[PDB]
Amino acid sequence: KTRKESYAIYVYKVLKQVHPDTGISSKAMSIMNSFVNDVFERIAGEASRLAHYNKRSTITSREIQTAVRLLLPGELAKHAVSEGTKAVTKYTSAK
Amino acid sequence: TRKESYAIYVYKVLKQVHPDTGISSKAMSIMNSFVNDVFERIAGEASRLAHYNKRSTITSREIQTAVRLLLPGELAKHAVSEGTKAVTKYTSA
Amino acid sequence: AAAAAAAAAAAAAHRYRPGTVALREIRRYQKSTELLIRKLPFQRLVREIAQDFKTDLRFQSSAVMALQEASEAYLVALFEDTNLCAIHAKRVTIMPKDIQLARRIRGERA
Amino acid sequence: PHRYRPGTVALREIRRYQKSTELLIRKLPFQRLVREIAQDFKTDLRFQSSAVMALQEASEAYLVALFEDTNLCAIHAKRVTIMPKDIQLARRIRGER
Amino acid sequence: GKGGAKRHRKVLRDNIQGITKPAIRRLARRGGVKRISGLIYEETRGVLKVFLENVIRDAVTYTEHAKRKTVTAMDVVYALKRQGRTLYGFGG
Amino acid sequence: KVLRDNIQGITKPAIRRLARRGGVKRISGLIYEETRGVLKVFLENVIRDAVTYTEHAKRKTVTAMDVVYALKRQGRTLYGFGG
Amino acid sequence: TRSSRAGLQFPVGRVHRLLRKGNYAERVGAGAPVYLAAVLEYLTAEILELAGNAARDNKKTRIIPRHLQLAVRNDEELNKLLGRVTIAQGGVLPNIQSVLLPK
Amino acid sequence: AKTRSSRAGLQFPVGRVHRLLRKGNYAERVGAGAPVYLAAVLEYLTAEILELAGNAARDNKKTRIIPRHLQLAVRNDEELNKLLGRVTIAQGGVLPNIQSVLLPK
Amino acid sequence: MQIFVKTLTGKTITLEVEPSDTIENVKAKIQDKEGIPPDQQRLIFAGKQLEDGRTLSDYNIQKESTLHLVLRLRGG
Amino acid sequence: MQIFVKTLTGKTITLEVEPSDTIENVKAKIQDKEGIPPDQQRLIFAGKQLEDGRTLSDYNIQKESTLHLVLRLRGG
DNA sequence: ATACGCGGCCGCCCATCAGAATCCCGGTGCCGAGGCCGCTCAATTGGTCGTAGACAGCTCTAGCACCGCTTAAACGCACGTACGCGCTGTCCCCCGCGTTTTAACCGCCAAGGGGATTACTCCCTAGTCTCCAGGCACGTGTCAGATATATACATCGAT
DNA sequence: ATCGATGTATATATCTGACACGTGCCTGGAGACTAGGGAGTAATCCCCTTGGCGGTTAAAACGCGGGGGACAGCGCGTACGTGCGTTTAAGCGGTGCTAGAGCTGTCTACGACCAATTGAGCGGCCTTCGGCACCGGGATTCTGATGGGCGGCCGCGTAT
Repeated sequence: KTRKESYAIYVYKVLKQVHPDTGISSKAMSIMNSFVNDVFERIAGEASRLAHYNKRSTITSREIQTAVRLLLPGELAKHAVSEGTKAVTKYTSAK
Repeated sequence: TRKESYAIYVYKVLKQVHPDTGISSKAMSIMNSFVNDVFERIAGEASRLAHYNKRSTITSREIQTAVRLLLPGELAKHAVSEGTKAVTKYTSA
Repeated sequence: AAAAAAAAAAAAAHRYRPGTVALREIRRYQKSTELLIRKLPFQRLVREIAQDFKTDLRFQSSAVMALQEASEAYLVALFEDTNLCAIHAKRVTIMPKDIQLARRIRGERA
Repeated sequence: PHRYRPGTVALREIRRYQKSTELLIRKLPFQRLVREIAQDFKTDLRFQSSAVMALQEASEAYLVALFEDTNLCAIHAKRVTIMPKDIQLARRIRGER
Repeated sequence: GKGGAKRHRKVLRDNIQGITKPAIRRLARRGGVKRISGLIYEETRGVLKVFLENVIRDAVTYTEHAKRKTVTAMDVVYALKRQGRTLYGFGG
Repeated sequence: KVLRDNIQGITKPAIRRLARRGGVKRISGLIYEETRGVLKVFLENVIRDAVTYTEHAKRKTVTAMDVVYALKRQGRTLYGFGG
Repeated sequence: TRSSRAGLQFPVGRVHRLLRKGNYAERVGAGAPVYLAAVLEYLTAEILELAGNAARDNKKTRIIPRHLQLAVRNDEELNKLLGRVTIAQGGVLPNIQSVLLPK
Repeated sequence: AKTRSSRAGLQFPVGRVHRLLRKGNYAERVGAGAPVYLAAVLEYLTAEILELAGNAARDNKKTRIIPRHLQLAVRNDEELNKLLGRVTIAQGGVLPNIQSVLLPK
Repeated sequence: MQIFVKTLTGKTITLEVEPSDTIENVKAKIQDKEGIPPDQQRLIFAGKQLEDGRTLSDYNIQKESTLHLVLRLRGG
Repeated sequence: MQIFVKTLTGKTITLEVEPSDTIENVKAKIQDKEGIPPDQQRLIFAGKQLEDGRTLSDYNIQKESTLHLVLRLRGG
């Protein structure tokens, strides 16, 4: 049949996590995937840009790390890094 | 080690059109910058479109529309023309 | 000794009448979220110009729906500043120019 | 004895100053200021003298543009002198902030 | 001064005469100004026209770079994206 | 020594000249102070963008090159000094 | 397996693929797919709930478009991040300008 | 002819621009007359801009061309500065233009 | 003053021009007579291509000179 | 009025707060007597974990209410 | 002829039976999480060769910092004229509202254009080889423009 | 009504240091060969957009008049630009140093590539309990025709 994949499974549990027996319209659901896919290119594209400025050829986590910092304002940014840094840190701990 | 410039290509065409005339060293640099930016917005444009309908190729038409949109009218249309003629020029040869 | 009372508002309540609706409609319009402009004249307006730039045109149901959304939203936004400008001026009246400045400084207007 | 009628000098320069390219901001103070904040993220870092200019140009022009928007709005009101709000008004409408 | 097999057909869906004036004021109050000038609202449609063309200009172009007869709504989105008025809700 | 008494460096006249460049005719006392605040806002954000790459690059002596890309990010591209 | 080992709610083995197929740099750093899933989940969660608050503010069981922007438009931060990204069936905050008072 | 540029009759570098289209990651396959087309295009644009730049230099009593000469050249033409409207200029300088009403009676 | 242009067929047309008139103005006049756009015209006299932005006086073109109209030599 | 919280220890604590006042504001006053962060403390009423920026009227709080308390886990 | 009797009517409080009306116990309609499902097509598992890239090494650029004579720019300070701006007052351009007429909207019924998938081969490119001249560093000088200094007119305002 | 003082343009030659040149070497450009999968084209089908149609039924669409906001007049106030004098600090090009950029050379970690196996994910389909607002049965309270006994009808009526 057709494809047209989306992030619907990811957005839904997140909302469950923050009000479990709280609801949503089928119109705000796409707004959400539209919103995510939009932020996706915003961050990953910028990573691509720096990589081939100061003369290197792969994109790691550090770059995102840097990228994120100047893409967003002071207070959210730090918490965001923190969360980000740990999630991965744990990831490696396992293996 | 090998500083690149598009100064060489400007250098001829300058003379071709205003031979009693010259370029500032920074004015040329400005032009070097300009072309590349100009090279990238288009190239960027080109790439997005390729991807949109999954096109593992930037053909000679993908660029053409790209320019058409990117550019304000009077300038855009002349450039469209020079473009095809060139293909015209080159393939048989 | 029976004295039917004027307790209910009717059309004499709600303070007086001066500038009475002025702010009223505003509020009701805000709570709502329906299209400000009709969805039938707009539909042809596009079909009609779209022909001038190309022939044999077709349209997705939504495509217009979407434009309506864009446009409406586009104007409101405009007016929203216009209003400010208007206020700046000692006025509560949007004016033919009030429109221009707004645009001029945003930059589409020269 | 003679003193120019008000508004006779200011325009004259406007233009003189409009024709030319040369920067208006000072080389030393600018630099110090740039150093002041940069330290406040990380302390004691260096920049090529030009790198400083690169920065100097991008903002000098930037103001002059805003002042231009401020002026129209001063005009729109039947006024004559760029007031404060106009700048802010301008800032709010551009919706940069 | 004759009946003369007279038939009357004039055009008021698409054309700007046809469209509804309240449809605008409806729009004007959401912003919440107290007063509407006659002069003004005429200009406003004026601009609408200016905004509307450029988009379709592009729309048309993307419909046509792909050799398609049916104009996609996505096609409009990118258009909006190019001017920096991109619409969430649509066509990821 | 942490640089301070900086904000003033941009004295009365220099802010004013910009404005003439702008095509303003005259100017109230109050806004010399207002603009300095913004100027600062603008520098902060750009330098904020710039500095990170420089750190990213394992270096201190932050380049003109960063000044610019950092400007390209905020959306103030510059023709003149770069690459 | 990805969510597990990583410990996130987002798909770590999905954004890795697109980042390599988008064609960003030559190869891809091992850092990113994982890190990139993480912040994304973090943002995902930051809106849902304020949207929740907004629906409860005016007392509603289900959240809908109207809510989402109400949530974001009012918030100082999110609002700037999505400053010029404009929004489906959204309408607007109540706003009454000062000198437009009914005295 | 050996040099490609010449087979397409041009000053712009055919092959240098081809490689730049492969070192920029823009895509998996590079087209064959794209490169040329593109080279030639810019060629025009340069010219287009560089054609009046010189004329501006003629205007002000010089045989050379300093950057402002590029700046005025771009601002006046509507189809020129329109595209570059997002371009700000190494020491660009300013068009003399004084608003209507502050000029004096 | 008049100049002449020998068109592709060999047919000569007369244009009324000044020596300070630009090559594009003359190409616009040829567009006005022949329906050939300025961009497809090359104006030749005796081993110089006349260039856009330059004047008739830049090439010392004076009274009752004949210019040769050619289209665009395409490698085929 | 009176607001009641049931702790994990089980011990019942009685403190008096205006109903107009927001829950978050009231928590701060109860976190100065016990010297314990409001963050750390988790409260549930009638199968709903307490929500920040929710007024007591919107929570239909009653005098002598019974609210379950949960201690918090962050692993790291 | 002359006086007594009364007769159903009538206001009275005082008795009978069903109708209306609130609380005690209520069902219905609409939305939104669970759960089932099942072929399957996109990620994961276990794994070598090599190449970017970090790193260890180095020197020789360029980013600071200082020093002192000169001087262009910044300051502080004092005056007044011509601007902001609040007051004031009418005339007329919008609102609000009463009715008359238009066109929006929903529902129905039609037909084929065009969009998406599938199946196949051959045109077009990167990727790989060999060889060479265009293009740069290397070297060097002039000529385009920048400064200082003489020379006359404009021009806005004071009288 | 003529005049002066200033500011701006413009004249002069002239010296200098950056733009242009020529040379010469080497890495980036051209040509030659192949293989394979990208991308077109050529074939079918059925979904989607356009259209027409009636019919109400609320809105569009008007006007008129007068109220209320816009704009023109007026008038006081004071604050900023234009210029002067003193003082304060950048800018100017000079030196001197070493720190950090840039080069450079081998190792190696980590990603791309090829292989095979299974379950996370989407549409499509399907589920029951809980809350909004309409609603159901029984005892109980207030209205309506009934009815003899005590009083009053003054007006027809029979008896001596």
